[PDB]
Amino acid sequence: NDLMKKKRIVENDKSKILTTIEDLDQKKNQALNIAWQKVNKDFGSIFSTL
Repeated sequence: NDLMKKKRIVENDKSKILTTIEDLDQKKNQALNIAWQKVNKDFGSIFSTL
């Protein structure tokens, strides 16, 4: 019973923690994309003005 309680704990925490890992991985990806595109358009405007 302790083994199955542990295994339930392992599958539950593994599921929520790994899904948090990929979810914040894509969150990091879209934050990088919006920051990169903002810096790209700003640097392009800066260089075209200079």
